[PDB]
Amino acid sequence: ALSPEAITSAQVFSTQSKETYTYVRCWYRTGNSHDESATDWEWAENPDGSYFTIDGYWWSSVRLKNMFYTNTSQNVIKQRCEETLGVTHDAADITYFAADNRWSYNHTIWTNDPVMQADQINKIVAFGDSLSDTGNIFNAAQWRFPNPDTWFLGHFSNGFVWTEYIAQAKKLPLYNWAVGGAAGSNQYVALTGVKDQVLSYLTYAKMAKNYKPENTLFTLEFGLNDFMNYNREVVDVKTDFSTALIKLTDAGAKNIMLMTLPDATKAPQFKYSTQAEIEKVRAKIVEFNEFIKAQAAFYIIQGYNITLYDTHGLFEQLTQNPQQHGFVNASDACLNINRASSADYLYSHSLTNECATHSSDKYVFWNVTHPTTAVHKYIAEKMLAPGAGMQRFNFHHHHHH
Repeated sequence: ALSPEAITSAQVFSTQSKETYTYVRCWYRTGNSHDESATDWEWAENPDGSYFTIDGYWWSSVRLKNMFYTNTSQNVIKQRCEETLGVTHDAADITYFAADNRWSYNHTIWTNDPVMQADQINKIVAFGDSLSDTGNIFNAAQWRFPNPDTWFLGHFSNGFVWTEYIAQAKKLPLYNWAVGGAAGSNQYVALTGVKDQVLSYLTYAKMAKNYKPENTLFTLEFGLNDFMNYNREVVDVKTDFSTALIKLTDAGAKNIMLMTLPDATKAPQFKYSTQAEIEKVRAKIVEFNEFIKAQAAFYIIQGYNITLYDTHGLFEQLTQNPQQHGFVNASDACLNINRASSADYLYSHSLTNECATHSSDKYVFWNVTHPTTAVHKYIAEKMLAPGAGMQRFNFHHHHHH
């Protein structure tokens, strides 16, 4: 039950004073396409071949969910990984973490902000569920869920998710607090709800140096995993979501990206479902989407930088006319799964012959519920488009010759 307001300046000083070093684990997709989710890693090296280390300190409130705080930029770390791996395929999709040893978990590396800090967005912080999670439930599941041969290293897709595509387009670090709530995640110990992700984030941000919440772009999507796998009532999801935004804005957040939930009943899982089952899930999404719109409007009135993306509408166009958006199939899972369940995420599956023929980049769905990385990319492109909503955020704004 860690509370950021309980953390003392003495705990802050003691944590930061434990200066040490760690190594960098560089992950990459071994195959040349998004069809193959399998990954491997190597230790980052210096140009001379010696191991690349980073100086800094750890903090957790446990020890296994530890974050490493360094002054080394994300650019320098990524460059070391890119130069060490020597992989040339576009789908290498390199990711990196702090690790002392081969048995260590994948620890997020946080680059501490400088004292001389420009007034603009310098990082993206994500809150959410399996549509945003890049490795939290994976670490909690001891790298077993979602299966790393079928699902891209802790991601609930065959590649990067929408937040990573936005971070890459903006050239900003992405720090993920989203927790995958997909079927079978209940077997693992992790944050329940989006209010607790905000509380957890604030405790880690307390250990950061020169941190200014106004310079963070926060992203928030939640509700689908709760509605579909935990049979949660709308009233409870609304309370959790509302409380998370209250905590976030009360902590000094200024730039927040909100989004409506796509209608999960349009997914292949609901192909043969009764209208009663479809209506029960759809009613919850529709009601929750109207609530998100009112929450967005409320924070706009107060003077916050809010963008609300209609991802529900974007997804409706996609599933209704896939060929109009560069997709061949919006009705079947790309994976060969005949009896859908929690084993979609626990065990490995091959692509159907049909998906291998067209490629996973031409399919909307990876399994019966989760979309492919091409869909995440497509969504990010729509969000990043001129005048689509990114202009409301305090990004760097250049001069004109």
